[PDB]
Amino acid sequence: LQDQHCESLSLASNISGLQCNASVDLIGTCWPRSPAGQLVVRPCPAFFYGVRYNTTNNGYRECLANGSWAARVNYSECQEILNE
Amino acid sequence: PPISLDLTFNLLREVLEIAKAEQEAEEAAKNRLLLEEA
Repeated sequence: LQDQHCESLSLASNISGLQCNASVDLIGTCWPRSPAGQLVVRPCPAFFYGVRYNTTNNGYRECLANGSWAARVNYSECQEILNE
Repeated sequence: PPISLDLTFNLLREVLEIAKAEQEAEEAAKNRLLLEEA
């Protein structure tokens, strides 16, 4: 279900090798397929589970420069937006 | 001369933001933790 949505998220890639699989990593975020060695930047959507959450910053999942995924998505960007 | 306030006030300064942060611990933390971790 998610895979196809994550895979088809980009469509018409035609990457002759060296790329990451378009699916989920940690949270319910659909990451598209990209060539190996690419700063896959894309923050979280508006509202998360039960809160708006910050959506001004742009996090990056990073596409492993070989044929896999990275360890840091820098999702921290999506933090709380309350006044104390 | 060497002057400082926050350094000594930290005791209450941290508690202030720390205590008020509780609201973001019971539930928010679960999201932020995942977000920050991700």
